[PDB]
Amino acid sequence: MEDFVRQCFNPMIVELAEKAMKEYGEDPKIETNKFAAICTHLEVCFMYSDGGSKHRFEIIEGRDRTMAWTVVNSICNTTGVEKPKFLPDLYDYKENRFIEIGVTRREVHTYYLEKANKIKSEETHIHIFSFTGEEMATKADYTLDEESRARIKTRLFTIRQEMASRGLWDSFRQSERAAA
Ligand SMILES: Cn1cnc(-c2nc(C(=O)O)c(O)c(=O)[nH]2)c1
Ligand SMILES: [Mn+2]
Ligand SMILES: [Mn+2]
Repeated sequence: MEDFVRQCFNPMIVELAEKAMKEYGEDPKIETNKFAAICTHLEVCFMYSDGGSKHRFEIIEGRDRTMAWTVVNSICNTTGVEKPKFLPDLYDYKENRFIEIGVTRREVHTYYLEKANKIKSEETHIHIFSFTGEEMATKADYTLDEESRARIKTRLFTIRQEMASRGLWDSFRQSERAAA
C-alpha cells in the first residue's frame, strides 16, 4: 500500500502528506489509508485551484497550520469576509468566499451535512467529490466549469481503479466508514 502511494502521487504531494501526518502524530507507514486519503485531498485541491483564471484561488491546504491561519486572517481583514472557525481549503477572489473540498467514499449528501454543521457558516462554500463521479455544492453552485470538474472526477476514478487493481479499494472504502 505504501509503495502504491509513493509511485501514484508526485513527490511534492507525497512529502506534504507525510508532514501533515506526523503533525497529527500519525505514522505514514502504519496508517497508509489515511496516507492515501491526504495525498488525494491534496491533489484534488491543486487541480481545483488550477481551474480558475491565474490569480483566482488562494491555496490554504498544504501550507503549515500557523501560516495558513495567517493567510485567512489577511483575507478576512481585507475583503470584510467573516472569519471561519475551522481551516478551509481555498478562497475564491471571484466569488468572494472560502471553499472546503472533501473527497469521500460514502454519499455526497452524507459527507456534506457532516461538514456544514461542523463549520456553521452562512458564508463558507462547500464542495464534495466522490470516487463515483458525483458532486454536491452549497446552493448547487459548483464554482468551476464542467470541463475542470470532470477532470478531477475522471482522475479520482483512475486512483479508485488503480487501488482495486491491487485489492486495496475495499480496505480503503471500509476505513472511512470505520472512522465516522
Ligand atoms: C474525521 N476526518 C478525517 N479526515 C478528515 C479531514 N481533515 C481535513 C483537515 O484539514 O485536517 C480535511 O481537509 C479533510 O478533507 N478531511 C476529517
Ligand atoms: Mn482541509
Ligand atoms: Mn477538505
